[PDB]
Amino acid sequence: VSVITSEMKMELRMEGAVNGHKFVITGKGSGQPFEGIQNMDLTVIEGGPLPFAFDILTTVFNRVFVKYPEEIVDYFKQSFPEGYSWERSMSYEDGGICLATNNITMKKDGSNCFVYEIRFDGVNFPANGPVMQRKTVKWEPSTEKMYVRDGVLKGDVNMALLLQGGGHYRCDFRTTYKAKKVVQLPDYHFVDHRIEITSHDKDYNKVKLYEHAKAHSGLPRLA
Amino acid sequence: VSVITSEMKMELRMEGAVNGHKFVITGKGSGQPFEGIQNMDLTVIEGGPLPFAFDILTTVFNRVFVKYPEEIVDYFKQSFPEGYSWERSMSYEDGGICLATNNITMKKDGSNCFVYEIRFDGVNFPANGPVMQRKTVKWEPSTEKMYVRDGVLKGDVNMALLLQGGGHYRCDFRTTYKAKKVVQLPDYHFVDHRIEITSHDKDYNKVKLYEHAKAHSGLPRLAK
Ligand SMILES: [Mg+2]
Ligand SMILES: [Mg+2]
Ligand code: NA
Ligand code: NA
Repeated sequence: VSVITSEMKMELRMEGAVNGHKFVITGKGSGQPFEGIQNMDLTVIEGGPLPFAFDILTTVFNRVFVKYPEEIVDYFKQSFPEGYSWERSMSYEDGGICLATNNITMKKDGSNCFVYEIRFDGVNFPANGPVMQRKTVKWEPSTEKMYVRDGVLKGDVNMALLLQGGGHYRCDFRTTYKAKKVVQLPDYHFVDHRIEITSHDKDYNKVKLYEHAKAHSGLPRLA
Repeated sequence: VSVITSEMKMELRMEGAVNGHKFVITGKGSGQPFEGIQNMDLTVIEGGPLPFAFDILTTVFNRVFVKYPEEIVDYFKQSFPEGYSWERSMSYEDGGICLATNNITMKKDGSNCFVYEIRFDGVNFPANGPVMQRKTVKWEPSTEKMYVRDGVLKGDVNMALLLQGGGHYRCDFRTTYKAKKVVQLPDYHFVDHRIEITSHDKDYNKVKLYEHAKAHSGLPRLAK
């Protein structure tokens, strides 16, 4: 049985470092779990102005916000109220790499609100690279491949940051999702994503985010 | 000019998390920079008993402790007293991966003491893997390849953890060393290493570490 409802909020706190630069970011928002859409506002409270592209952080700021077809098992909506946590490695093509974790829980006061505890760490970003030089434009939409591995769920996705001077900067995501309780495991499937920074101030101390995501079973064999 | 001396101590604090498990470790020791040997004692002050193999942390607990021949430029001994920092990605063959940073400075009192500020983070280690199951024996000795890249120094090394059930568990290190001041840059070279946990209690809350390292320019082209 799922305790998820049509309108739910989320509050989060991210603590991290990129190339040794520490920072803390908090955020709050709301989303529609069954429609796979969500929005939130982020605030850099420590470490601002960030010397790296804010885009490397956006996919860290919850797969519960995915419209899952009735025929596909929803690993995430089943996990609450206890929740789940996830770990992820984000390997960029120029050697830069980031690791992140998010422990997601649900308030039991009936406020239909998620709480995220996030850690983000990145190293080896070249000084003249698009991340440290903040030359990224956005993440392109993507299709994450979901598959079970040793009782837990893995999600792999080929990501790409569109660059200001044109062209793309690739990053490979390897995420492991871990439900805090026993839930039904899904068969191999996909989750299409489209994340966007809808608004931000000059130094990205204030950022508005939006994401639309929908799960599916791939292209039908019949045209 | 180098301010490095024969006998120097080091104090450190490591804060980190592995698969979401937080921990804090402090340590203190002493070493001989010119001889490339050092020893230290570590204490887990938070997060114990660690649920993962302590070995994944040992190479994070200073390339100043390397015997450098006179012919090879020593990027590290040149950097002090200001010091240097390093960043590293440690990619294991089963998908597990750790990132670490170490900011190294020298005491402000002439006590010949280094101070390390360390952050360690690892994720994606399989529950049944040698790290989470603590089936590692030790790191095998290694040879790190040092090369300059965009004004800073890179060090890449093929590492391997000997496992209890025999066989090895490979990890590829990618380190970037950044001097806090302008120093002379070295030509491509190598640093041989041999790190070992010389003593530890049952749950590794207390650990004694030793490392011997020496730089060189590779095998001579002429045999004999
Ligand atoms: Mg922008
Ligand atoms: Mg042992
Ligand atoms: Na399914
Ligand atoms: Na040299």
